[PDB]
Amino acid sequence: TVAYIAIGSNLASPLEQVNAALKALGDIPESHILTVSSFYRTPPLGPQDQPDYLNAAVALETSLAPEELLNHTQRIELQQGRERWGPRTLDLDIMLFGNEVINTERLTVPHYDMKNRGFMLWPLFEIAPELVFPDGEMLRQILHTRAFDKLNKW
Ligand SMILES: CC1(C)Nc2nc(N)[nH]c(=O)c2N=C1CNCCN1CCC(SC[C@H]2O[C@@H](n3cnc4c(N)ncnc43)[C@H](O)[C@@H]2O)CC1
Repeated sequence: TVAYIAIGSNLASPLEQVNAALKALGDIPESHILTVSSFYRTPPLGPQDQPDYLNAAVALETSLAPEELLNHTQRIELQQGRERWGPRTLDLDIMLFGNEVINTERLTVPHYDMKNRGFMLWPLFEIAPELVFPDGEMLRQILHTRAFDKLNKW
């Protein structure tokens, strides 16, 4: 299954944190990285007085169950992390899990607010411009409907 994962961090200098998170993702059992987007520098969604965020997206091929992947992404956040409107040491958000639809206590997939976040959508569109959501919406169509500002690269 191909899972799309959003990565964010606004440690003053988040490159090393993001690279470490990516290595950890690639080390998850029964999983490997297919593609990584460019690194993007985005203004805080929240109080404008914290550092800019580094946002990216990753396509991860995996045989894990969705909640098993979430267990690994949560583990990685704890191991490299340390709030509400930021700053954020490391966030890993499951955007899509193949074509699955999940609405549990622990997991909402597709991700419950990605439709409203250009810093999630634009990096995904880079690595998966043809993506269709489980409900038949097209990523390209969402960006075209909303006209979110394009992102600057890190
Ligand atoms: C401060 C803010 C709004 N401003 C930002 N400004 C820019 N520019 N860039 C950013 O990047 C950016 N980020 C954020 C904060 N994003 C945290 C998103 N995230 C919340 C959900 C979970 S943290 C709470 C809970 O969400 C549950 N969850 C439900 N669905 C999912 C799912 N699909 N993926 C993961 N967790 C799931 C999970 O059980 C967890 O306990 C992990 C992290």
